[PDB]
Amino acid sequence: ANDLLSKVKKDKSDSFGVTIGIGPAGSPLLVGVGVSHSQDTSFLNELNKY
Amino acid sequence: AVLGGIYEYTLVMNKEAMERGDYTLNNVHACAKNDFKIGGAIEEVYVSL
Repeated sequence: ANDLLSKVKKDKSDSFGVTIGIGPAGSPLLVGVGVSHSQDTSFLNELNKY
Repeated sequence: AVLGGIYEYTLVMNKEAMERGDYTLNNVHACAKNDFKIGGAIEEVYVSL
């Protein structure tokens, strides 16, 4: 009798966002920038042999 | 000569058994997030990063 079981799983994520707003003038001014990111990764693999 | 009979009998038996089992598991997880924001205002300029 022979038995073999192999299962691998890998999960990776990433999230980054840069928000920069600058406005220079004699009169009142406003500058707004919004950036957001998100990454999700899921991997699963299973093997069974008997 | 000697008259009679010969009765012979034998039983030879053996047994062998072997079992082995291996199991391993390793899980590693990492998370890192760093955030920073700056802002400045003085007459008559405005800086926000």
